[PDB]
Amino acid sequence: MLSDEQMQIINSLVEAHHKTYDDSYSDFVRFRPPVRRLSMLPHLADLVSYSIQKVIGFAKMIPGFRDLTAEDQIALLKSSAIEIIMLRSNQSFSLEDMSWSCGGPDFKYCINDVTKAGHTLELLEPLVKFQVGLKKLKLHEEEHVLLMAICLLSPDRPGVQDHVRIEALQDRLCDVLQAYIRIQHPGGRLLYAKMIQKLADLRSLNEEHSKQYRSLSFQPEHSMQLTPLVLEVFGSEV
Amino acid sequence: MLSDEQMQIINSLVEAHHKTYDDSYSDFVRFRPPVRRLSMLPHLADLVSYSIQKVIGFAKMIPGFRDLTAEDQIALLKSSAIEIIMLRSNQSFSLEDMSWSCGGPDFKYCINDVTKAGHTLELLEPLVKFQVGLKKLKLHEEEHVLLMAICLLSPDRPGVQDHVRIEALQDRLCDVLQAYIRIQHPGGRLLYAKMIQKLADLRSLNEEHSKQYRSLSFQPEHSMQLTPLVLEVFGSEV
Amino acid sequence: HKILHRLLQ
Amino acid sequence: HKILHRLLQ
Ligand SMILES: C[C@H](CCC(=O)O)[C@H]1CC[C@H]2[C@@H]3CC[C@@H]4C[C@H](CC(C)(C)O)CC[C@]4(C)[C@H]3CC[C@]12C
Ligand SMILES: C[C@H](CCC(=O)O)[C@H]1CC[C@H]2[C@@H]3CC[C@@H]4C[C@H](CC(C)(C)O)CC[C@]4(C)[C@H]3CC[C@]12C
Repeated sequence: MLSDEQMQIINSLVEAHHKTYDDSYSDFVRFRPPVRRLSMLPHLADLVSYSIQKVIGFAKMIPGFRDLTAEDQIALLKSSAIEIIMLRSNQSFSLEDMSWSCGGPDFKYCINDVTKAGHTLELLEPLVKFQVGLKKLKLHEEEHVLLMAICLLSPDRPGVQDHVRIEALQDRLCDVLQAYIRIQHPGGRLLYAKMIQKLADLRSLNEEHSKQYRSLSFQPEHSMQLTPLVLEVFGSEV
Repeated sequence: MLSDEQMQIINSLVEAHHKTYDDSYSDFVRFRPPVRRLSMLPHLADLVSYSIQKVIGFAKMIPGFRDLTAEDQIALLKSSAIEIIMLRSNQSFSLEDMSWSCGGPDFKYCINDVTKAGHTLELLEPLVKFQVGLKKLKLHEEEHVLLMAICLLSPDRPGVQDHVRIEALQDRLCDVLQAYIRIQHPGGRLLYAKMIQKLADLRSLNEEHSKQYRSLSFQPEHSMQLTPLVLEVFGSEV
Repeated sequence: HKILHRLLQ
Repeated sequence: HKILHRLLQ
């Protein structure tokens, strides 16, 4: 069984998800429209910028993230944002279409659409394979959310000063995750191991995106297309 | 009569205008859509950002602007951009509607629409009165263009090092302007004086906009809505 | 990090 | 002024 304190974590994490994920995607109409070579980068940079704001909102409701120092909250978000956006977009990724479907068709993102925002297939290939591997796991919502808070609360990230406090928080989430799969997921006897692998798969995707973003930001003709938040989060400032 | 060298200035200035002013406004559909309180600021910040790029293109074709040092080209644009945008938008300002008409109706900008981008009527009132005063002058295109290059080429601007070279260029434009009205404008015997007044009216508008932009940029919830170019041009960096 | 601080309240 | 320099070539 699960503790009452272990399930308040799950409740507050699930409540912190619905708040920051709009299943109607009704705010996409407010982005720079899509165009279908750097076309489509205005749209996707707007999309990503919106996603970062919903990640920050999600983080602030993780039990105990708000109690960290501002330097550590900034530091964890600066290194984990792009991982959590790839993570949370699994909810709109379709195995049938191999695209993300957000209420289009103007918001249906094939590989042809995402190749046009300045990133090579050397990032889009692993990301799409990541998306089917995660969608095939058929995670419950409670498990999808926990993996977000676990991924955010990793201390092996550049810039963290309080390695003891956030590790303590992250371990607490894994134990809630392991208990959840024991009690509530039928046949999940391998699942916690595959999910932890997905964390390591996320790091290979971050490292690549961080590599290709540096090429985009050294070209001011493309860097001026991004939004000020994107420039701050993916920036290299301490 | 006019010199052959005086009319190459007018030719190259007029050619540098059509290039950087699209009378079809067919690139507005690429801005963050309008919404009709800080609504409408996404759109208008995109609009202004696009306008700055067309001003920079115009400047680079002014005869002798490209020969200045990069510090002076940056410095003149940083202080004069917002004046030239107000200037060049006279071409779409309608006296009948008291609005700017750019091929709407989604791109028709009443005062209600422009009050919503974070600026008070303490800026919108003088600006609209400026727009009718300039539209009532019924400037030829040759005179409208010259006033842009004259306004850009002012040396009494913060950050200019070569006061002698650009004053020499600006004076050359005024003499072309005065000759043009002598020879080509019937009844313009007061016109060069009213146009020079418009330059001074432009400075009161700049000073105000610079004042209200400082309030917008000290609020990060609004400053993140602007574009990276806007932040550079209207920024206070040297 | 002006916007991040502001976004974290 | 990265974008301005780049825009002025
Ligand atoms: C559509 C989908 C979200 C759907 C949902 O939230 O429900 C999102 C989530 C992951 C996003 C990719 C992340 C990596 C790239 C970031 C750069 C941003 C830049 C600043 C230019 O580096 C833009 C292009 C890339 C390939 C993104 C494309 C859009 C994707 C696929
Ligand atoms: C629509 C019109 C152009 C039409 C055409 O080019 O043909 C433009 C030209 C002058 C513009 C005003 C300049 C002063 C303000 C700048 C801030 C930009 C900010 C970064 C937020 O300070 C946005 C709101 C204000 C009031 C602008 C509103 C749009 C106007 C009226």
